Amino acid sequence: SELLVNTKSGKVMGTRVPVLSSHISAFLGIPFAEPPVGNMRFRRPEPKKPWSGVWNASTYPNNCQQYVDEQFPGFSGSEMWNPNREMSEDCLYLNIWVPSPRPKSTTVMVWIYGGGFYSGSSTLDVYNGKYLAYTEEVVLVSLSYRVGAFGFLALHGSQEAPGNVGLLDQRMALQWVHDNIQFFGGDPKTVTIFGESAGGASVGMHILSPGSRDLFRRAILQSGSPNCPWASVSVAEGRRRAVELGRNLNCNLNSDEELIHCLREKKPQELIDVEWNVLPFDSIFRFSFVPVIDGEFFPTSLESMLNSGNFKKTQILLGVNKDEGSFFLLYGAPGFSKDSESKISREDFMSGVKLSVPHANDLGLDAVTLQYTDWMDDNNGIKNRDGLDDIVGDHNVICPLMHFVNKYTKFGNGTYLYFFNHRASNLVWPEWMGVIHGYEIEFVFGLPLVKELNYTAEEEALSRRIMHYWATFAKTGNPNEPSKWPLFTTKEQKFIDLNTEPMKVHQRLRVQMCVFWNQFLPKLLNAT
Amino acid sequence: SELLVNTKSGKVMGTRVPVLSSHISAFLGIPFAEPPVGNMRFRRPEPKKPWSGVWNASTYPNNCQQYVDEQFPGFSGSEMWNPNREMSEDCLYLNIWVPSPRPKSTTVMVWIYGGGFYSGSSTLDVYNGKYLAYTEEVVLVSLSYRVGAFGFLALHGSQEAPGNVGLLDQRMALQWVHDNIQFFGGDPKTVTIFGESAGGASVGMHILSPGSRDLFRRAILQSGSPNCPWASVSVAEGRRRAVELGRNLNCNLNSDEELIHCLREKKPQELIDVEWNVLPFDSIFRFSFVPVIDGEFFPTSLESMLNSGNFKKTQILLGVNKDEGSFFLLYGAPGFSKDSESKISREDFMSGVKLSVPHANDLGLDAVTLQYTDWMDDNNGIKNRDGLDDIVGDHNVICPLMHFVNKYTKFGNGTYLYFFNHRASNLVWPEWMGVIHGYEIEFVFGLPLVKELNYTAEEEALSRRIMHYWATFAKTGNPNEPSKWPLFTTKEQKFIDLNTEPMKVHQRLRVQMCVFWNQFLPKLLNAT
Ligand SMILES: COc1ccc2c3c1O[C@H]1C[C@@H](O)C=C[C@@]31CCN(C)C2
Ligand SMILES: COc1ccc2c3c1O[C@H]1C[C@@H](O)C=C[C@@]31CCN(C)C2
Ligand SMILES: *[C@@H]1O[C@H](CO)[C@@H](O)[C@H](O)[C@H]1NC(C)=O
Ligand SMILES: *[C@@H]1O[C@H](CO)[C@@H](O)[C@H](O)[C@H]1NC(C)=O
Ligand SMILES: *[C@@H]1O[C@H](CO)[C@@H](O)[C@H](O)[C@H]1NC(C)=O
Ligand SMILES: *[C@@H]1O[C@H](CO)[C@@H](O)[C@H](O)[C@H]1NC(C)=O
Ligand SMILES: [Mg+2]
Ligand SMILES: [Mg+2]
Repeated sequence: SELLVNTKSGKVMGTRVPVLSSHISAFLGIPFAEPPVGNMRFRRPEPKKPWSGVWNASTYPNNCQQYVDEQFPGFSGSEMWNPNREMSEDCLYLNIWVPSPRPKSTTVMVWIYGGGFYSGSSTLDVYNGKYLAYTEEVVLVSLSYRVGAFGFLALHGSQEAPGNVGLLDQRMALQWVHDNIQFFGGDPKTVTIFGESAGGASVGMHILSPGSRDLFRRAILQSGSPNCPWASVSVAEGRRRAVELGRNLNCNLNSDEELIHCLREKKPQELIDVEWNVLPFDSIFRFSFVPVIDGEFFPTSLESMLNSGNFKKTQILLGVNKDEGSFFLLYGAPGFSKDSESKISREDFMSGVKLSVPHANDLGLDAVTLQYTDWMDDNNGIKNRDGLDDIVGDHNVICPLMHFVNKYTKFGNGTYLYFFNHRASNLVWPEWMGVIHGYEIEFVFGLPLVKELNYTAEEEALSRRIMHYWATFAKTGNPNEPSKWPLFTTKEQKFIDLNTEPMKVHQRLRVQMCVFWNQFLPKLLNAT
Repeated sequence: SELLVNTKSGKVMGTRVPVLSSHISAFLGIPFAEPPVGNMRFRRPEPKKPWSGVWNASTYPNNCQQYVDEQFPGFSGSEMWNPNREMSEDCLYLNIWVPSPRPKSTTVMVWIYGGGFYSGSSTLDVYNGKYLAYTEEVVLVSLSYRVGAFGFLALHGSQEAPGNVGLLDQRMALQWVHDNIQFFGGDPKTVTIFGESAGGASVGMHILSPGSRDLFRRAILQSGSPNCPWASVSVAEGRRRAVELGRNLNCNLNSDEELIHCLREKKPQELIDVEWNVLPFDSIFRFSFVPVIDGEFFPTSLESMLNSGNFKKTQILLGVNKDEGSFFLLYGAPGFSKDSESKISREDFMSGVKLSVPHANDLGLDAVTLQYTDWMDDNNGIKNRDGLDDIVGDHNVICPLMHFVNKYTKFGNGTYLYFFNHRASNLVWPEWMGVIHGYEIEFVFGLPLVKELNYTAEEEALSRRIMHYWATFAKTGNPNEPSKWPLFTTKEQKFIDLNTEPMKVHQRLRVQMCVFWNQFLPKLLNAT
């Protein structure tokens, strides 16, 4: 039977799923690690012990324990990211969508979800892989990994909570795909990892980590890069946050062993209830437990690895969306609200910049404010609102990604850069938010091809070309089918817009602002 | 006789001069101080001892000793600023153009020439006052003052070379006008001092100096303000330059008395031959001997005087030209030449910024470069050339003037701001220079009304409205004849363009760049 597959870990039984008036096979909830529960909480993952009998893979697995968003109870724009399955620390599973009839050796894509390293699920409706698998004839995999303290609490030097274990979860799933995807019809030598935001940062982290490089062929990064300012911390800051977490739960802090034992007896929700109290600054776009520059998973600083070409050399396809900052300003900056046009006063602008660049001294905050203010019209509420969206987006997503692409391209084997700027016709978020962080995903997973979802015919067509660009790149290392998406080069720096209008090629994506964020401001903060 | 005038210092005999097919009286070369020669070199000026008999005032006086421009021998654009009379340390004289028949009590305007405080003459063809006196029926005075080391060598603490003596020369001429202009038909209560560049800085310095305020009624400043970065130095820097001058002439440096005695035995040209060797940095737009913040002529720092309203409160009319930096870049920055279009390489741009902001550290030079570079097109030769013109102009002329007008307006009694951007049809300087520092003067003095000079009929008309705006302001404190030039206010900050097109009103003259030069960069250099 097409729904039965024997892997090196055991037999697995999938289920048939309807898709656009046809059907494909799905193997949901395949375990790739031992449940990281009890004394295994905070530990590196262990491979799943092989099982006899048939694993029932007909239903989605539990989602990892995480902070649930209650900012807009019941609002769909918000609920679409929340766990849609019961949460459990027993959550290390992966999902596979396989074309029917079963391929022999086809292109494989493995999705890594985002969620600021503190949330995320492989089971969300926007990540349903049946459309992409079906439409492009690829074997589509979505993995999962521990988030929040469970995935990233780091007490460097300790073997019990070393940090980065969520990244090791991703790697273990990638090892499992490398070892077993051939049985599902996938070519393990043509595995493309792709992910958005913390998932895109994760993809870049596997490109950098010597221990992950050999497990995949090429990479796609959507609105995230490894060097994002929110994506990692030093071992000293990670240690400081772990100790502050213990301090919030009245833990014995005399030793790492004491702290970890205490943290392991707490129920999951108790850690989540105080997770946000350990940030060092009042800030937006900063998350508590994230990857640590540890000397193991990351051998040296990310910048020296990038500078010296110490990373996997292959082809990459990546990009950003037009209004990367709006989501975070809505959730945490003064003056923004979901149901108003959010015109921002001069004062709220200044407190927004302080929140956006938490690590900056006063001269630094002045430089940002000067750079983003139109001084002939400084009380313009729309301009201040949009200026803050650019500050947040440029500092946290865009300029770090432009820095990564320029460093990468010098040693890589092919780069394709995009700028996604289509505002979905059925977007439920207010107009002032624009093209929001995360909202290109639905186009990548082909949701616009299902009628009940209400997209325009042109949005369906944009989704189909994005899916074909992504799958053709996964297959060949070039999104173009032999109107061209040009290669991004060190000299030319070309990229394309991704929207419903005829393709336009541009150059040096937000260079002006990124020279400020990547070269000037760090020099300024260093001298002062 | 209309050409005979008896003043408190003695009788003076003028001469009749033809002007636009009519005639007026001129009293040229009237002495207002004792010749500052011999042991009087570097000393405060002494009032001219009254004389019996009739002073022959039919011809122009000698020009003060100064560095003569040989950068373009015989070229008219350059020669028009050079002394056109024999140079002599005996040069403290003033000139008066008087309408015919002689007025009883009319509006008086006193012109103070520029020349970077190191050069300048009251006798230049572009300063011929007959056209303005004639056309607007005003008594026009042009004074003179010592420049270079002779006017500004400063050994603070010494009474022999205290500094600022050139400013005291101007004040003495203003005292003479106050005491005697009534005899020539001028109303001493309606005296407007006006001047360009170092002459405009000088005008602002008399607005600030308690000892000059009472001598005039209102003021006009053209492309200069007291707080310009090149217009003054501390007493320590002035002292250091005087000692370096002596060191260049092998002077005994054991004491102020020794240094001054040595400097007083040198012929004028010997001091001028080494004048430029005392600048502290390789720089452009910096001059050796200039006003000193001494605690006497200037009681405290210029900024605290401006901040506290410690200055003459009256009406002011002032402005700048479009391309204030081009003249200085031509003369001293790499890549610029008089006979090429002067497209500037990225490299020459960077060495131009280093030359333009001599006092800045490397972070400071980076901030300027970032602010003026179009990073999507950084090798564009025209853009780099124009960017440098703006850097020089904004840092040295425009932003200091915008800072002065905003501080002044808070306490003043009426401000009128202009932006002169007409490129003369007969300009002999290359096109790339644009609307050059100093080139609005010919319009202010009405040269476009003389046919042989070859201006267009519209340029003649622009000159006539500028002359009428200036004289009406001198007369009434408002350039408008009862299409309006609006008052510049703290709230609105309006100004008008001055050119051959219908008047346009704008707001916040170069605010974006001036917030960088007046607020950001000084804070940056202070923190680093
Ligand atoms: C830095 O990236 C993020 C930080 C926090 C959140 C998200 C992030 O990326 C967004 C889109 C997708 O990756 C998943 C979660 C996001 C949308 C839902 N919530 C509530 C929070
Ligand atoms: C800072 O202002 C100046 C510094 C140097 C010079 C001039 C300046 O202003 C210019 C126009 C007018 O004021 C007189 C001299 C200038 C034109 C002639 N030369 C050679 C030099
Ligand atoms: C697999 O699990 C689902 C739901 O838990 C169930 O309906 C289905 O029949 C199961 N298959 C087997 C044979 O276990
Ligand atoms: C990628 O590598 C192959 C050889 O290993 C080379 O021929 C090709 O030009 C490279 N492509 C790019 C864009 O560097
Ligand atoms: C004034 O001086 C000029 C030239 O020096 C001379 O031609 C003129 O006649 C003089 N007038 C008298 C009477 O001194
Ligand atoms: C100038 O001063 C007079 C009174 O001294 C006042 O009435 C007038 O409004 C003032 N003008 C301005 C523009 O301040
Ligand atoms: Mg935006
Ligand atoms: Mg210019």
